[PDB]
Amino acid sequence: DVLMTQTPLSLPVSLGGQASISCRSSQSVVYSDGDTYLEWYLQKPGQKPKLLIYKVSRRFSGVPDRFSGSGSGTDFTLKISRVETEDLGVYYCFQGSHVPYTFGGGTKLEIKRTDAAPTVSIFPPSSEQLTSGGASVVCFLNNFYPKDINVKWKIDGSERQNGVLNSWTDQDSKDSTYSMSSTLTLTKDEYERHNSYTCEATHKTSTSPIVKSFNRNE
Amino acid sequence: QVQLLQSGAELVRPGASVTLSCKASGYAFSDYEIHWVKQTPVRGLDWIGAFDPKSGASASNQKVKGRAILTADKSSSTAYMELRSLTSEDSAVYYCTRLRYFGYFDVWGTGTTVTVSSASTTPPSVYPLAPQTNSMVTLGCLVKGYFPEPVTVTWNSGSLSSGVHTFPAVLQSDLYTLSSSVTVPSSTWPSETVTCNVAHPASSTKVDKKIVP
Amino acid sequence: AVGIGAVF
Repeated sequence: DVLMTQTPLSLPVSLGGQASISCRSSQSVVYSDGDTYLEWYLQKPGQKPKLLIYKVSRRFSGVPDRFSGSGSGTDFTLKISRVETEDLGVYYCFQGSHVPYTFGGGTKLEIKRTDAAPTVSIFPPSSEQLTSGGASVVCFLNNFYPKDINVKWKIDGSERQNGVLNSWTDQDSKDSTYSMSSTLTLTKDEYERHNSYTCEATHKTSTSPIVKSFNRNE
Repeated sequence: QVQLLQSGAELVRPGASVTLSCKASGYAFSDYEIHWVKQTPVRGLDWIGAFDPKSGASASNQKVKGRAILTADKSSSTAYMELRSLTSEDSAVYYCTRLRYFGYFDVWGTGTTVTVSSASTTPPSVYPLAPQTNSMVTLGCLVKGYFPEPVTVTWNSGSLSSGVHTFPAVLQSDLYTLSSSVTVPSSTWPSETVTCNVAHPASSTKVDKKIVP
Repeated sequence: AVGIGAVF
């Protein structure tokens, strides 16, 4: 009903930099008590939403002064100074003056940090998984930056690309790195028809891939 | 010690109803309304409705209605939201939060993950992941074949905080699969017990898997 | 927000 247009959809900012989030309403959000019930909320990955700003420019208890809210009529701004790794998450503007209350679309704060090469670890299928017909070999690529990375699977030297599942963590709450898991899932029958299993990571950090291996015989 | 407690998760058949519970502690129940907010998978908060225990008033946003019934039990200081004839479009994490008149949503609940599907509850199969020297050991926990979301994975019942990565589950053929990574100093493993705690509230199942060489 | 129960 009252509409809340939030820009941008994601916001890259350097650590210690300055961020600016815009929110814009369909109508005036001044209430029939004289005040403007414009609020700003943050939801970190995997956590419940949290209150930062209420009453366009007032700071909630416990919110640092780096967060600054301002607004006039239908245009509203949240400003975050000296951005921290703890600032990561999605920021929502919120109008609470005309029911139904409405949120903005959100702005995802992605923070820029220095490059980090992935740490690669390979794991054979568990004993418990094999004794029930299945065999997944899992490869972790942890705490790398930037986000883009490629994983290549090889079985007995030949590249294998089907049966592989990839999933990326959200940006790390603490060191703002990314981690990625890749899983090659086989039946126990095909897994025990080959010997050596290889996981190959290529990342912007290095030209030649980071390779981790094990052999089923060993 | 204000807190709002909600059920962990609810799996609902399509076309059925669900009743969400939001129970408050640490304050006078009737002095704060209880609002319900729907959170969609990647983003999007959506205000569903509210109940005022002081006046007895109700309200909902209009994408849902004929179906949202907001009540509260002041006896038991508990708010309830019933949602009728559910579709997959209602599957989300539903948060409850409190609001004093002309105040703000300062305290929120843990949230209830609601999944609308015909498929059944499936507990997860938890598999240990064991493998350099001069190193730290990276170990894992494979949580395969569960439905629905979510699962909570901890290490040493929460005592192993640092070095833990839980990867988002991937859905395929109506089954979820994820893995959890933990890194500890080589001196600690397998010397010190490292145990993986997997919890799936929809199954009401809790699994512990020691990571053994 | 104002509150759905404050205007009366």
